[PDB]
Amino acid sequence: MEVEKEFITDEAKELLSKDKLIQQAYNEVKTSICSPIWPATSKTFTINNTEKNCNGVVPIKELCYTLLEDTYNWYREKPIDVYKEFIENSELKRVGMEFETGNISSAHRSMNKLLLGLKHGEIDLAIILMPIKQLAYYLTDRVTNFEELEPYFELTEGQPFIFIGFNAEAYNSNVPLIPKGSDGMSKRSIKKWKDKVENK
Amino acid sequence: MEVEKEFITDEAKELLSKDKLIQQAYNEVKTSICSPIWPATSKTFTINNTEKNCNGVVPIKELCYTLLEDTYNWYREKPIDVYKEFIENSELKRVGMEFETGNISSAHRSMNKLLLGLKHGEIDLAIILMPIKQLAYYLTDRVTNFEELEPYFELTEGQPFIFIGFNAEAYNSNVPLIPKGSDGMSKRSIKKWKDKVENK
Repeated sequence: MEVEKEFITDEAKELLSKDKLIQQAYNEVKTSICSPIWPATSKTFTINNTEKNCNGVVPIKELCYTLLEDTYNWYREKPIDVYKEFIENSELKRVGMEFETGNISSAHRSMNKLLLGLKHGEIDLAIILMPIKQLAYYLTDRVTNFEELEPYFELTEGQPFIFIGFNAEAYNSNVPLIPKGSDGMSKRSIKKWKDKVENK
Repeated sequence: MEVEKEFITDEAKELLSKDKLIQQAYNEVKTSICSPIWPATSKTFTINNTEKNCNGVVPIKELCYTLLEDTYNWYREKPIDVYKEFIENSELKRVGMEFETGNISSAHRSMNKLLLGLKHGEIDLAIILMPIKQLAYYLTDRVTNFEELEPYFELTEGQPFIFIGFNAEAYNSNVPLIPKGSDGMSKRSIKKWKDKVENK
């Protein structure tokens, strides 16, 4: 998968350029979102482009969260979806991230949830992942996209915040469809997918 | 109807205490939300309390917006629901307001929409109206409430923002139910209701 667009506030830029461990959490997020491949036998992520809204997006989020959890030791649910916690220079630091699979109103609620966590000092950096419009077009109906929330990234200024817009590497009607729903893929299937991603 | 809870940022407080015409727009909003009465023959607002979620809320919003429009010369749709525009000391000033009838995610999107309008200088003050939890309990299923959005009022600090939580004056199972939906009441019915509210 590719990171095609990215928005980083000035405060996140300063924080990344001076905090190694925060820079690391961010690197792990970028890697977990670039790593998905499809089909599982492949080394690129190709999305089936037969019709609008034909693919699910939840399986992608589950895969992403699983890599962070299993490979990178991130925790799930703080109610921030996933976060990394660690001591650095005698201080506990937390990074929070959410992968948006809901509609635009959902994305607003998610952004504000992180913004409040930041204001209260519960997290030191917030990251949101969203598919860009081009990809979202072939993803399930509900799902919002990076460009739709973009006019509002400005509301995070003054706080360490990063928005990442991902895209598939290719679009073809010759690969299978990604299943829809929370149960689109079992944990056994996500873990098998994760292994292929990691060559195991 | 009663204004039972209210949140005003420090910046709204300063602005109200030094800008007469903004103070006036605010007074007109408070009056339009206190004015609803039910049934139409009554002088208080009594809400039917037979079951949870039995009453509609959209008719109340339509009535409120109609008083502001017809009696107070506010405009509808700028896409801020209603706003008042006026020249004061050789400057164009705008006040924007939204009456929340959607769910909590909706309320977040609405708050952010106003927050961005404020940052860009498109409006000078933002106001949001929401029913308090006690009332919301007897309102339609979708509708969010003041207390649910409350933890987030803090995100508006630094900007002129006001949140108003309204309540019915009485709860009784002997009055009729307020119809649900956008078409719950025709414009003829809302205007007839408005006249009773205004004694005409």
